[PDB]
Amino acid sequence: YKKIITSESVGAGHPDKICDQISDAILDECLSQDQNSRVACEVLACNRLIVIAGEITTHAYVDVVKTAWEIIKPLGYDENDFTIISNVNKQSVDIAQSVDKTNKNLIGAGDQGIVFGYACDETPQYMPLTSVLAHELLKEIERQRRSKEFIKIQADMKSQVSIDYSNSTPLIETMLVSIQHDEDYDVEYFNKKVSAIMEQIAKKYNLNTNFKKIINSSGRFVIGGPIGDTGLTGRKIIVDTYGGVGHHGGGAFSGKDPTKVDRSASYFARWIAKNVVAAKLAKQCEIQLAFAIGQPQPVAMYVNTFNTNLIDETKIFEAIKKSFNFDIKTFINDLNLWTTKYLPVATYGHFGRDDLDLSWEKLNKVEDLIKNS
Amino acid sequence: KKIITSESVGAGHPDKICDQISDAILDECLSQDQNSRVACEVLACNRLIVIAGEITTHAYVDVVKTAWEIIKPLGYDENDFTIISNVNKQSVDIAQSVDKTNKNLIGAGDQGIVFGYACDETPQYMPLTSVLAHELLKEIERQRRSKEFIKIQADMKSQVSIDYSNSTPLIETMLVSIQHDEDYDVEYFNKKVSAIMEQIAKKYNLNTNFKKIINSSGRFVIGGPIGDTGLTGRKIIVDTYGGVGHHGGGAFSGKDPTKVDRSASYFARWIAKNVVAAKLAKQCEIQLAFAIGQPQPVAMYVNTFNTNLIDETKIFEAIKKSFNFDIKTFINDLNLWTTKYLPVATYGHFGRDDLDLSWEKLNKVEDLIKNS
Amino acid sequence: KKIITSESVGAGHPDKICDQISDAILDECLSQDQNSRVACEVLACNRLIVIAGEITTHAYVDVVKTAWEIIKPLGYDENDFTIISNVNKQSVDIAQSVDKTNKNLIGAGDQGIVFGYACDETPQYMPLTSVLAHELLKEIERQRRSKEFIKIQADMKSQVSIDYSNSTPLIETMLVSIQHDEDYDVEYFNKKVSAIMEQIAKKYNLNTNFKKIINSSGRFVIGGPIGDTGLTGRKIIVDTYGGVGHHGGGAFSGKDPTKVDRSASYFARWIAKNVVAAKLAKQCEIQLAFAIGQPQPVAMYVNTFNTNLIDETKIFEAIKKSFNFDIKTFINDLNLWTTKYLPVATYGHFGRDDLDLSWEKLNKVEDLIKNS
Amino acid sequence: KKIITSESVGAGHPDKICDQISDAILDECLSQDQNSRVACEVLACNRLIVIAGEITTHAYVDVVKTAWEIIKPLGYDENDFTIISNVNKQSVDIAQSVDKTNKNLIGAGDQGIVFGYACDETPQYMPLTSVLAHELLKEIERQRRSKEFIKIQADMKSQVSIDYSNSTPLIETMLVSIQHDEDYDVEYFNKKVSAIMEQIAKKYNLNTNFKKIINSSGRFVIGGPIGDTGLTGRKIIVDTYGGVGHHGGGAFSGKDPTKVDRSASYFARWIAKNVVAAKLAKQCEIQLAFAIGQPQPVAMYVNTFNTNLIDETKIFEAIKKSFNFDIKTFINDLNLWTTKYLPVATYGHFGRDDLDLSWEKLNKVEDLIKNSKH
Ligand SMILES: C[S@@+](CC[C@H](N)C(=O)[O-])C[C@H]1O[C@@H](n2cnc3c(N)ncnc32)[C@H](O)[C@@H]1O
Ligand SMILES: C[S@@+](CC[C@H](N)C(=O)[O-])C[C@H]1O[C@@H](n2cnc3c(N)ncnc32)[C@H](O)[C@@H]1O
Ligand SMILES: C[S@@+](CC[C@H](N)C(=O)[O-])C[C@H]1O[C@@H](n2cnc3c(N)ncnc32)[C@H](O)[C@@H]1O
Ligand SMILES: C[S@@+](CC[C@H](N)C(=O)[O-])C[C@H]1O[C@@H](n2cnc3c(N)ncnc32)[C@H](O)[C@@H]1O
Ligand SMILES: C[S@@+](CC[C@H](N)C(=O)[O-])C[C@H]1O[C@@H](n2cnc3c(N)ncnc32)[C@H](O)[C@@H]1O
Ligand SMILES: C[S@@+](CC[C@H](N)C(=O)[O-])C[C@H]1O[C@@H](n2cnc3c(N)ncnc32)[C@H](O)[C@@H]1O
Ligand SMILES: C[S@@+](CC[C@H](N)C(=O)[O-])C[C@H]1O[C@@H](n2cnc3c(N)ncnc32)[C@H](O)[C@@H]1O
Ligand SMILES: C[S@@+](CC[C@H](N)C(=O)[O-])C[C@H]1O[C@@H](n2cnc3c(N)ncnc32)[C@H](O)[C@@H]1O
Ligand SMILES: [K+]
Ligand SMILES: [K+]
Ligand SMILES: [K+]
Ligand SMILES: [Mg+2]
Ligand SMILES: [Mg+2]
Ligand SMILES: [Mg+2]
Ligand SMILES: [Mg+2]
Ligand SMILES: [Mg+2]
Ligand SMILES: [Mg+2]
Ligand SMILES: [Mg+2]
Ligand SMILES: [Mg+2]
Repeated sequence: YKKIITSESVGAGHPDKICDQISDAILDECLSQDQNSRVACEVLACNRLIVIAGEITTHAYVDVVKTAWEIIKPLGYDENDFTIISNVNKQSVDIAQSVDKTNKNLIGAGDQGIVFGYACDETPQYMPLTSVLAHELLKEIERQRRSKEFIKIQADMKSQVSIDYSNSTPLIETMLVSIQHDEDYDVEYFNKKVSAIMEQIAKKYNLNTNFKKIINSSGRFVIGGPIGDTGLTGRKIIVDTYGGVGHHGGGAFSGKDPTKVDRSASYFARWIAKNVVAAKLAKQCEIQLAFAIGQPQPVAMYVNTFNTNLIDETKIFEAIKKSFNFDIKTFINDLNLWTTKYLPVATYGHFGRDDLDLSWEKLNKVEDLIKNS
Repeated sequence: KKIITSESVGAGHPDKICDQISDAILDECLSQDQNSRVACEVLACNRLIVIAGEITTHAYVDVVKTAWEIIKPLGYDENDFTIISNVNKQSVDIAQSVDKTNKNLIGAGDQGIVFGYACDETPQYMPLTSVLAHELLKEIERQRRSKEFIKIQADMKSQVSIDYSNSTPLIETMLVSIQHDEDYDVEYFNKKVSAIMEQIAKKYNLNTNFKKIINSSGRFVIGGPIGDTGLTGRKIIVDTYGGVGHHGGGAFSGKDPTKVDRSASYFARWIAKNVVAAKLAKQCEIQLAFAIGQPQPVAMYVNTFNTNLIDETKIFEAIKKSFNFDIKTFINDLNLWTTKYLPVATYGHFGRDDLDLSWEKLNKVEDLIKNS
Repeated sequence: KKIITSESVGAGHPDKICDQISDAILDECLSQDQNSRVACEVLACNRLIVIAGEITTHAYVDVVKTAWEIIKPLGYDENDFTIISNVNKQSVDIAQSVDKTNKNLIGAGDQGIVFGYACDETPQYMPLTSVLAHELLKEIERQRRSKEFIKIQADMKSQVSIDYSNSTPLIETMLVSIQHDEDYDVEYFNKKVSAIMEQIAKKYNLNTNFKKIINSSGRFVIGGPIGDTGLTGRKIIVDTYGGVGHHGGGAFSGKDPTKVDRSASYFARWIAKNVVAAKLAKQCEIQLAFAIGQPQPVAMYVNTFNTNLIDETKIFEAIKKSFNFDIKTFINDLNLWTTKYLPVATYGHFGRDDLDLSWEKLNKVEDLIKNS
Repeated sequence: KKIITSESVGAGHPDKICDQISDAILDECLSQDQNSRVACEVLACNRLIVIAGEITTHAYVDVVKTAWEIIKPLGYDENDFTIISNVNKQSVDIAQSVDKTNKNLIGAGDQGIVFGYACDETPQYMPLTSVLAHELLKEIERQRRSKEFIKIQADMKSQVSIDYSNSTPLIETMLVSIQHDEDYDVEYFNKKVSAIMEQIAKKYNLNTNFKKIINSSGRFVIGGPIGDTGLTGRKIIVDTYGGVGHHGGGAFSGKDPTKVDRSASYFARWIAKNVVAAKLAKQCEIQLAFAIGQPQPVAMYVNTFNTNLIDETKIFEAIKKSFNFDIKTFINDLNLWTTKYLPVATYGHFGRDDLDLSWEKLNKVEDLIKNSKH
């Protein structure tokens, strides 16, 4: 009765991720010029067409076409490949009055919804091992593509990693990869390259190297990008988060300014959860926050430590409440979300990014949590 | 307090419009051609509806007429939206992998992970938070169309928080935001919603003393895609188990059954639901993983959350002997080529006692019982 | 030498595709609703076809299906173009002006100036340069469809220069550019075109020693909207009199008859053509001007170029007594609500001995003669 | 009674907006890259502006910012239109034909026929009907921007009918339709337009008793692309000679000078205008035809309408000795790579005494005179 858990990732060239990138590149340009921007940018990319839509109210001007090209050119496309449509509508004044309170010391929630923060002790990143390996696999392939160490491949790619959790020590069951390749590729070269990368990633995490490898199970993958499959913003929300190990309330991240609690509260919840595990109050922690549009604080909260709590759950809940300010305006500012760049997190997950220096990944609340328990 | 919260969205919500259109298109295709390959994605923003995705079909679907079928009942007309149709054709590199030469097997439409889930909390075998969230909006929409509830528009959301600290659940909070006319009467509006909140609570034998949050924005006249952009597959948690179950990431609407994101999810719900109805567990969650072109799942995990009535090993073993995991086989077993998907593009795909879905049938309890 | 030149373009030319689609749309509207107001403009550029304009109608036209009717014969398929449909309704401020309270009169759809023209040079009563330019491309397209001329595509142009120094006209130059396949045979292609050039010259009893310019680019494989953008109403001189006659500016395709740019131009051609057929002149040009909402022309000018057989005053006077200048009346006299316009969206709107156009009928010669 | 009529349209007219955007785009391209190949077509309908066409250039033009430059002065804002950009690349099969191996010649960008025209009726050497039609709308637009004429919008048309029965012309009718605000004052509106009609007539020493048609629709509040779709190159007669001259069909806006539809038309106007200013004819019309990839006209015809003051043979002969008909040469002679085209996308491309256009210069009169003597 093996216990096999599986998570996936997608590359920079994947059509859903292109949209996520463009949406966050646009957000970045807005916030860079106007830190009171309201931005809710959604992008569609389908065979020859990229539609840039959403609601924005901003003093900035963003050259939407130039921005799309910044993301698309490194993947291998040129200025004649896509028709670009710009349908940028302003934020609804009925929404704005509710978020931007008369009392300028409070920001009301950008929308209702539910978010989940999650953390665990399985990796240095405090993330499920399946997610971390899935992302690392694709990062390493993309890096080798750009360095030209791995040739005759294109940017569109997916990974799936199954891990065996039956014992105290995890075993990799299966590593799967689909990468878009050139017509004139060499399968032997391609297969040896991927395998070497699969083993290197396993060795780097001190794992077994005897796992089953599924390399390009379709048998052929030359048609790819938005030509092969349509892309949309926010259609990789589980890849963006915790790889199906954690729960998810439904909200997407990319293209959203921090007033959209779907994004800021999720980073806040990860911040809490991650620090809770780093403080060794639990092996795993999941935090659920719910919001109501226009209300400055969460409407409901739940902490779940999965029965891995080292101290009484009551004292964990109580430490969290005394160590964190749950006012939306306050946690936005505490996490420096108005000045953070989001493009780097539009690829390879928003969480456990030891390659980045994200505000919500900092273990700068362990002392307060410890002390308050 | 242990407070768990789920949400729902109405027929007029912009994400749900796109989901409706995507599934209305699928329906037309499959109705004409049951070997259609369909992966329709829709965007709706301000004055624009883009209909895109990959389709290979012998059918012809009048994409504009279809968009209107969905949009007219919400109150829009033929001059409100520019319609763009960008239908691409399924990639031949994908098709060769899915359609094996001998039609004996179908390979998986894509890699990924799906989750089925079921529990004993409701007659629908669904989390109470989800069920209440959906029922709330169904009842508002029904009253809107009957004209019992006036001066409201179709765009709406709900959020239901339930207290699970005790053996008997309590409703903590019911929240509703509904789009209203400029000349609405707030008193009328607030009394109407409250009555509906209590009726939904009474119908599930629940407490009636819960906090009510009604239009916390204070104004909600601009709505629809004018207020907020919509896209297909951006309501995947509302579509499924309201954040109580896990999710592997795949959306449902606009996809033919070769896309295992949809078919395997319905299959997993079918399994999980029958497991709970057979009383082998109070809750069950099944995770299946796929590889593109492979006819069976690549991995499987059953989790009963320590609510198993018999040995977990025997539950896993009963599932394996009671269900055929071949993709082509479970598609046919669930009648997915002939099922209509538009009715599930609103108000969740699971626990629909208002519908007659193949994957909601408790027709596998006997086989599961017998095989343990 | 007096060398006069006119051009034509083929069914596959991008401007003409738009003209075809615009008139195919009009046709569908009028076929269902003869009180349709239609002003359909179309753009076709590399992978995109935008269908726009103002329409008020009880009809429904499947704009995508219609675009395909026009594009399929040229060799395109259902995946070649993104279709955008942006059909806006007719302005109510315009409508009140055109549709008078008094239902006996229709006001002019817009201001502007139109020109009718006719001459005695051809059986069609059209300039010889125009007729030859159009015949050339018709014959190439017919041979393409019959498969007598292979390895060519539908996009093509012609230009015909004629020498008018003497009493008998001489062809100076015939020019043709046709889009060809990559693997075409130039020798075959050149012999084919030449034979067609000579056949067209022989059919009009003309010299056969003219210079031939065949595909002066040297290569013409990229064509259609991929090579060059197309728009409705960008072929107005090819549509009319090949630069021999004047033009006031208004385009024809996509317009219902309330748009005087179209109906008054056909009416002016009708007058002019009958004047020449009555032998009151060898050439005749009629200029009518309109004001929006006014049921009759605001100004009028007849020019017979000093080829008048009787006094000009008596020619003007015969015209006035032989024709009703009320807009509603000449629309009905010419049967414009029930005429099909797609056939005239290619190969000119005038002198179409291949068609049976109301405005080409010599049914006013007796009245003109009698009234002088 | 011999009544000739011409029309004009305003800055806010939907066809003209597209023409403006097309030429504003061209301008940006040429400003950055003088070897640009540009063929930009624009559609504007209801809430949508599509920017399409084929461009090969080292430039980058922010198409959205450019559309706004044109649309903001008319009264629109950044939320009014969905903008689509479908810029395609010039066809390499066309480019090889235009950009000859011999870098000293440019082949014609396309086949076609152009017409230059000039006459002695006005200081601009243009038909009186055209001049009056354009002046009327310029003066309305100027007053709109100065705020002398209020509660009007930029979309507008004019039509001027003139009586040519006698030696001295008479204005028959002046017509104007202007888009107005809902709360306008008709009396104010009618007095304003009339004053402008009379001022324009007096300025050309014409009669002032003509019939005035002012907003014959009775209502014109819905306007712009909302009221009526716009496309590039659907005002080719307003752009040229108001239906007095002939036209071969090609449009001007959005085209670089390799498109002979534009450059050869300016060249033909240049010739014709100088021919009339040299007093060799009262009216002159020049017809040039081209073949794609050929560096010179394929055919040429001068028509003086029997108004030639000297023998026609000597006129034809002077033209040939005074003008170089090589395409590359006349492009350079007219400075077409460095000319701005946005100013001519409104109020006609010809007889613009308000501008300094290369093709309006009477700098070939001396050579024509000199070459037409025995
Ligand atoms: C361009 S911005 C503001 C520009 C000006 N710089 C200012 O200070 O206000 C005004 C509106 O444009 C809309 N908009 C449309 N396209 C846009 C783009 N690419 N970048 C920014 N705003 C855009 C937004 O809705 C925004 O409220
Ligand atoms: C397989 S497609 C999914 C559905 C597709 N929309 C259709 O028409 O069936 C999803 C992903 O597969 C990857 N992909 C595309 N073609 C593939 C192929 N032939 N083999 C393996 N992977 C592929 C791309 O990254 C793409 O995002
Ligand atoms: C729609 S079918 C029509 C022909 C039909 N197979 C017959 O012969 O009876 C042709 C192809 O066009 C594409 N298509 C484009 N737009 C479509 C639409 N609106 N409805 C259906 N298919 C469309 C699909 O990719 C499909 O494979
Ligand atoms: C709040 S919006 C999302 C963000 C939005 N794109 C923006 O610019 O802020 C999401 C939903 O809220 C609901 N909604 C829109 N306007 C609202 C308002 N003024 N008050 C309450 N709910 C509203 C609609 O169902 C809509 O899909
Ligand atoms: C579409 S028709 C009536 C269609 C009919 N009720 C049906 O069931 O399909 C009525 C109005 O809608 C607008 N319209 C928008 N798109 C249209 C299309 N493709 N064909 C016809 N009318 C369209 C027109 O302006 C017209 O005045
Ligand atoms: C030459 S194009 C217009 C110029 C174009 N927009 C540019 O970027 O130069 C006009 C027409 O030429 C014809 N055409 C296209 N390519 C051609 C070629 N290589 N040789 C001759 N004719 C051609 C087609 O009929 C097309 O509509
Ligand atoms: C942007 S340009 C050249 C930019 C490049 N940095 C260079 O200097 O060569 C390359 C091509 O992009 C296409 N393009 C698409 N949109 C464009 C725009 N707004 N401006 C210029 N070119 C555009 C044109 O076909 C042009 O030839
Ligand atoms: C009236 S439209 C002609 C065709 C129009 N698409 C239709 O549906 O009938 C042409 C032009 O007239 C002007 N126009 C628009 N609305 C008008 C109105 N109500 N009365 C007079 N002129 C108008 C605008 O300049 C517009 O560019
Ligand atoms: K997709
Ligand atoms: K063109
Ligand atoms: K129009
Ligand atoms: Mg949300
Ligand atoms: Mg996707
Ligand atoms: Mg959404
Ligand atoms: Mg998926
Ligand atoms: Mg064209
Ligand atoms: Mg007109
Ligand atoms: Mg127009
Ligand atoms: Mg031309």
